[PDB]
Amino acid sequence: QISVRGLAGVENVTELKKNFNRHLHFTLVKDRNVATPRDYYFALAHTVRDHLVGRWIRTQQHYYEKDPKRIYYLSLEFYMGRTLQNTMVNLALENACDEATYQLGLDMEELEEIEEDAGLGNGGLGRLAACFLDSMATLGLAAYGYGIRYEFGIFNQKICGGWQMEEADDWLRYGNPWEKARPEFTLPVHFYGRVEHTSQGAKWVDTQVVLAMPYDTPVPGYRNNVVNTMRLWSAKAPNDFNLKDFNVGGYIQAVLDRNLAENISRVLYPNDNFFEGKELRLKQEYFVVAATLQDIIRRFKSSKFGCRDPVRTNFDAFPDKVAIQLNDTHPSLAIPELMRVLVDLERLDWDKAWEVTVKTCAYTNHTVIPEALERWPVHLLETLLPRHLQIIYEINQRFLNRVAAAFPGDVDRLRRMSLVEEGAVKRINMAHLCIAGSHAVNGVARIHSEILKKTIFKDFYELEPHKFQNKTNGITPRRWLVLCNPGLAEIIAERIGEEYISDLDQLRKLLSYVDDEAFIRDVAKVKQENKLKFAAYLEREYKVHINPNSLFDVQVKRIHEYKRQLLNCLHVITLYNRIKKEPNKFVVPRTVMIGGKPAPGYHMAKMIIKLITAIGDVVNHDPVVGDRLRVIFLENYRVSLAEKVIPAADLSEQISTAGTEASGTGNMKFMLNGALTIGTMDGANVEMAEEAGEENFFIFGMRVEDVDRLDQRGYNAQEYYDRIPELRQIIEQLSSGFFSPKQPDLFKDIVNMLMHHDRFKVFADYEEYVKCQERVSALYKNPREWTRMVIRNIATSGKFSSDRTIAQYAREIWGVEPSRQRLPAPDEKIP
Amino acid sequence: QISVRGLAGVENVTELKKNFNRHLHFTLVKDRNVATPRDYYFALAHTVRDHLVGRWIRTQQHYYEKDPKRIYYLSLEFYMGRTLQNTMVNLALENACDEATYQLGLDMEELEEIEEDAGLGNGGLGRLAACFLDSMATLGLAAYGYGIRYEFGIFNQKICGGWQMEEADDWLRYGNPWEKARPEFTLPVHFYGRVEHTSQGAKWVDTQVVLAMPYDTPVPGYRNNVVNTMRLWSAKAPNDFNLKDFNVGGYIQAVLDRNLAENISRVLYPNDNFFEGKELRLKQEYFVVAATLQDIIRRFKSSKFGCRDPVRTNFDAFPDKVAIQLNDTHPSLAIPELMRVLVDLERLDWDKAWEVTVKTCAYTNHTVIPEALERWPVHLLETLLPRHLQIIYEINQRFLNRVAAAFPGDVDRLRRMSLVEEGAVKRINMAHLCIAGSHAVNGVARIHSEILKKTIFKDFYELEPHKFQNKTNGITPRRWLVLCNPGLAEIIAERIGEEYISDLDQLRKLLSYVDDEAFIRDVAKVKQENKLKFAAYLEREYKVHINPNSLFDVQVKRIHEYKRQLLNCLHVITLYNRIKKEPNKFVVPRTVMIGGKPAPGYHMAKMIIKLITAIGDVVNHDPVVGDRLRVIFLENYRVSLAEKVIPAADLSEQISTAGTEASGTGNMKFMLNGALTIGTMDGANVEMAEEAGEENFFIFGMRVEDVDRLDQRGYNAQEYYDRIPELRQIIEQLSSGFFSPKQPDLFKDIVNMLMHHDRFKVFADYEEYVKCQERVSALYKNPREWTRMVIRNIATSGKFSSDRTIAQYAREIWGVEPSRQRLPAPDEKIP
Ligand SMILES: *Cc1c(COP(=O)(O)O)cnc(C)c1O
Ligand SMILES: *Cc1c(COP(=O)(O)O)cnc(C)c1O
Ligand SMILES: OC[C@@H]1[C@@H](O)[C@H](O)[C@@H](O)c2nnnn21
Ligand SMILES: OC[C@@H]1[C@@H](O)[C@H](O)[C@@H](O)c2nnnn21
Repeated sequence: QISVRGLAGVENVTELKKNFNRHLHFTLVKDRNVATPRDYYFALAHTVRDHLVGRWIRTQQHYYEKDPKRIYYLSLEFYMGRTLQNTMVNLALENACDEATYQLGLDMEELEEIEEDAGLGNGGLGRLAACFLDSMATLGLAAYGYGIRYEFGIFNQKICGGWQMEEADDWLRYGNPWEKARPEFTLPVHFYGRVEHTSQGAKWVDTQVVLAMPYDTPVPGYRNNVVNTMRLWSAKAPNDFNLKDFNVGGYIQAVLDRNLAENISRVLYPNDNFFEGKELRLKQEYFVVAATLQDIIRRFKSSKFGCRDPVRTNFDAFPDKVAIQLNDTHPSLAIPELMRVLVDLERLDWDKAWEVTVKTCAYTNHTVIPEALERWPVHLLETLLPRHLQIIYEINQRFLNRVAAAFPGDVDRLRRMSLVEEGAVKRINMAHLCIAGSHAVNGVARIHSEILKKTIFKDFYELEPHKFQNKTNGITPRRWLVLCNPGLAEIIAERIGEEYISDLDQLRKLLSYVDDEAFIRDVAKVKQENKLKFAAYLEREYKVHINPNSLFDVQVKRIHEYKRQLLNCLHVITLYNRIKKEPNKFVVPRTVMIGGKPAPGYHMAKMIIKLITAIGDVVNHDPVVGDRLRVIFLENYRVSLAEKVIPAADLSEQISTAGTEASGTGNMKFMLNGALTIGTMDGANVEMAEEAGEENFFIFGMRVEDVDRLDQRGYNAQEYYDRIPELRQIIEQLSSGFFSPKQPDLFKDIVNMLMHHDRFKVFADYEEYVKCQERVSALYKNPREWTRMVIRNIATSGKFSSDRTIAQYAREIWGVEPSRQRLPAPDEKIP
Repeated sequence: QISVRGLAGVENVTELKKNFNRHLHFTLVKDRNVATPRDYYFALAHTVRDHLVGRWIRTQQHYYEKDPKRIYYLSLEFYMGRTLQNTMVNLALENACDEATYQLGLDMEELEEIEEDAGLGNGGLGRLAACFLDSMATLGLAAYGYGIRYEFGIFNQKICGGWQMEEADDWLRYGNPWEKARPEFTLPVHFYGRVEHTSQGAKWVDTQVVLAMPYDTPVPGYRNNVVNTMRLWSAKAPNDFNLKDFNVGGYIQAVLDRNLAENISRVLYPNDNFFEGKELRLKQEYFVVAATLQDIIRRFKSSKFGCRDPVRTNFDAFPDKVAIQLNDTHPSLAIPELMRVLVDLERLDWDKAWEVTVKTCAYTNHTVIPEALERWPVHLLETLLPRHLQIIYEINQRFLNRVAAAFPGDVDRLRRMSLVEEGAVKRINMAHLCIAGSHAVNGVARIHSEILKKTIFKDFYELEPHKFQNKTNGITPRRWLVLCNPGLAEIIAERIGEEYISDLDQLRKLLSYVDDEAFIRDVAKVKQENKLKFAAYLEREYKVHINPNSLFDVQVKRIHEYKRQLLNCLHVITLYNRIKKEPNKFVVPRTVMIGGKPAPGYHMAKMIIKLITAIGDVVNHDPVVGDRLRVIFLENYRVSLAEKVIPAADLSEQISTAGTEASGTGNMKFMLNGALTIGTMDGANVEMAEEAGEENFFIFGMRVEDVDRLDQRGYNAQEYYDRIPELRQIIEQLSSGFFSPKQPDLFKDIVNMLMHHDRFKVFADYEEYVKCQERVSALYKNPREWTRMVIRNIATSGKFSSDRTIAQYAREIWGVEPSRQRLPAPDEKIP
């Protein structure tokens, strides 16, 4: 066998080679003698896409005949990655396409590397939305993902001289085989304008019009013939006023200025956990909300209502036919917008319209760090969206009256709960708009949802306890096991079968093989094969050598002070310093690989990439160190690079200050792929250690209590400097130019910060972190017992499947039951 | 029979219905129950496009194995119109697709109306280039059309309140089924920068880079299996410097500013016979030249040279493998650019490089009116293209030295011939660069090429007589007979066969039926059927009724003072005035239809559209006139509207002041479609009257001699005003608000101009024009004898085929022999 990537059947390997040669000639208009690997990749992309249009068309007509409650997942980010392999996995096409291209004389693997990632996300948030869409289609949900088809996704990172250089991601330069533009369904979105209060309504008048044109991408569930839809809006100028708001300027200039309306979907904002209050961002937020709500209401007005049902467009059943989920506060304008359409256009009374709005909306909060929070200045909302500010003031008015009635006399509560923040500039607090206008609010890991109830939304929890929930994040076992680690999925499937791919709790059955000797050597063999293949990819695409027999220590995630790549840096420098001190003493060899992108304006995260490259500069060229220690910055980290490094890791760094990483999902990916975790009791590390047992994890540090104790006291970093010689030695190395010789003051900003303004108190966890790291090296030395802990982690990772998450969203927030029932075939059909 | 639009064969009607249902499902991802006519149009467009990719691939590999001399036709305009029907005509698919969609229950005609015109031209020039491409593919020439893929072609004209309103032509909103993007073949184009003169060369340094990405459209010859290529460049920003010319500005802003480089192909300049010296226009001109020349040289470096031939890249054979034709001076920078690449990059000596450049280039001049002429200010060329200005100064230097040697002492000649014009601003005269750097210069009709030799390029003709040629324009019989007038092509084909479609001189054989009674009634019957169908289309898409039993008097062309829609206006007002004077006197009924677009800044042409609508306002609502006279402005005139009005015309207006319309091609279209011509002895009207006999035409007016006599004297329009009461009456009607009641001064600008600054002396031809118009009404009254003159014109129109024009370009300028040999089948094949 190759692996169990499906059957390579006789009629179907021949079917696929026929269609591959059809598309190269008819679609690509190339012949075999001028086709490059890229043309061969497109011939394949088109042949696999033909296998899901049958199922797409019949999944959509099915939701039309039966009319289930529809789930609208609204996100400004969807981080899909590449879609050829994933689509072959979900349709069971992967071995038939492997044989078929083999017979055509091509390497499928070589062609899969040609696909550009769809990079429409920054990281965690965007990828949670792509893992969610996979699980909704796998669980038979009538679900729709909605977002912006950005033409430039997250920048490609280049390192020049150790510094990040950002360059535009032109992911569409060659085309996207997977979208279907739907210009028939373009919709108008209004901006600026003013409100006339006339007789039987307010009206929004003298608005600028932008057209939202849809592009649909298919989302296939795993082996069940459901193919749901991701619809992504693109901005288009009208050809009228963007031209005929006549009377000199210039004709050519009017046409060139069209790219003013079309700039709304041009580029993703490259910030992860940081709010920039730019007008273009708010235009992006209103545009995906306005266009999506029109499409939603349009579908509901057909339903079985636009036939009969009671007969009246009674929006009373709108919540029993519509669930819209808000992915963070970025689509929060869906609350005042659903109100506007219903009061202003459909003419419902306010209070009916408000009951229908809270009953269909639900809000997911993703972080508690204050600079991530949206607080949009009122003059901005006032200019651009004047009806919506009025609706926000009226919602506020009425909500604070409920607070006043329940907490009579508590005047500080009222100022603390207001959706309107007074101050220098007044602002609207979008998270407050979202708790007031949603029937459910949830965090993303059990400790983060407890921190919401206890600290940041405590007033809101005391008011309406029944709204706050938890739904711990997950990861999809299809890309994150079966696709990136087929060998591990194989050796698992040999022992327990293939039903675990859509039932990840079945992995508990591996616990019976924790003492099976053939299993332990197999598990250790695929990890070694992954390490060898990544070690190779590295000299191929990017390198000057590494050693596959070392511990692969990796921390790959966005560069932030709260995720503390700096604490990892302090640990690498220690290791170096100890082996400069005792050169001929044995130490377990490590390749520590750190990678991630910094948002362009985040000066400290840019300085941290520069420190990591400066350490590898020194460490990787010291001869006394030899191959005992290598430090590597993993360039342009993205979804496809994660599918290559996470199978190859031995140790996962999940080192954020307790209370700052709300969940994390990279931690989950590493746990089902055979890495052991070194982490703090933060986010979902706590539920993972509870699932594997704390003995099967390396936890260290401060807990949330201890962080708050320290903050009661006052964190003084000099106390640590003064008491720990190894820590002291490192800072004066940074401070004197040991690591930056030509530019000795270069790192003074990291030193000054760590010493005087460290928000994430890197020094407080340093002692217990280098002690915990001594413990993992000790165990790496006992291969057999490292692999049995690995086994304890894999067999215990099934809780962290996004199928478990989506089934709890479905039941406890959406009111819909998941299915795992194969939809009636693909079978051809024309009606 | 339906007509002879090919066979509707059994295996092939079934082949086409299979493929139509394949594309609607697999390409369009629609099913029969949600498909609109537009989806049905795309299913068809894709099924007919599959039939020419076989022939395209094998026509191109054929020119590769046999390696003929290649003809590069460089134009900034290609006015293609719609391409579904035209492609069905050239592949003999039209009746099989008619039966196939009929069986599917659809009307092909209804779907053909859904296609948007490719409007990448202003009129005459752009359409001559589309008629040329058809004839080169029909004559087996290895020819390539090269231009800019503008994303906005010529604006769509809207009339509000009688005024033209321009709106952006978003022809690509729904997609173009016919192009194939070729992003693999993107090429760099450089701008700005500076020149370093270093040791063994000048170098062009610190340039801004724009990428030219190609899009190929197929050009099928008529029924010969040749499918040539039209390649159209699109501008794309690099993702490097258009981003990493680093150091603050803003990351988002850098990505948004990409549409600064991409504005180069955004919109066609909407000016016909008028030069605007805007920097964006010159960027458009360099960009199609730079990118095209790279592709040209790239193809030549493979040829049989990049194998062996002598062995050295001896550019000596470049003229024997390459012909590049300059369509007007818009690609004139192809001369200094071919020099730059050869001296600066390929390191040929100047004089070898100059001999190779003049021997491969040829220039077509299209007009003598002075404001149409390109004279680019030197500070513009100096900034943007500094190497090329140096090369232009060196070419000038050397050319004037040849003039000095031949005309010793003639110092005025030298200042008159210079490519550099001194004055207020120095300018480069692009037409002079083109005669100096081309081995052939030609005009477009016999009198226009005589006017070039006698007036505008007289000095150049005395210097190098052997360069000046004539190549009278033509029209393609495939769109302009067979496609727009199938009934006329039928009744012709009944009598003489179908070989005339690629041999239009065979139409002379209709002269034997000028007295055949069945033929005369047939010819009269298709004209009546065309008139009925256009009269219908009109109430459908646009109307409030016309009478098909009147003479259809039409003048449809761009609005210009030289084409004199104003003289036609004077004639309509006369007719009205005479029948207000004698109400109960019979006059032959006329529907006079005038249509065309005005360039946006051309205030007088905009005022002329407004006069025409103001006349129809009055005339079409006078009850005394009844249906004896209707005046209609034919909105948004373009290629597809021409295919509908020109079959339906009885009389063609070709009324420009002698010496101003260099050729005209609308005049030709009307002559093979059964309209009689009222015209002056201008452009190609002279060769048409010479071909049908002046008895078979209505010529009037001043000849060129008489225009110059009048200009020797001094044209005084008041002399006409004073002597012709009917003319006098009209001007005081204009002047008093008879035609503009609420705004009595509205037309004072037309009056003031006609009276004091008429360049095209509208009043001098007025008497002989209304007398000639009395003669055509007299003959319309004798139906039998109108149709025998019509017959004398049709049978005599074969000279005016673009197949005759291209065969004289081929033989007398390009050095290649036309073929009419069917290329070896389409037959499948994979190598
Ligand atoms: C999963 C993923 C993330 C999230 O990882 P965390 O460690 O939770 O921050 C970010 N980026 C990429 C490319 C990922 O695949
Ligand atoms: C052929 C054509 C022209 C040229 O007509 P002239 O009468 O020579 O000016 C212009 N516009 C359209 C749409 C045409 O088809
Ligand atoms: O919920 C998905 C991820 C969480 O796992 C991260 O911990 C948190 O920082 C975040 N912010 N936005 N999206 N996310
Ligand atoms: O050659 C094609 C046509 C001629 O027929 C016109 O008479 C002339 O005004 C023109 N200018 N540019 N292109 N053209």
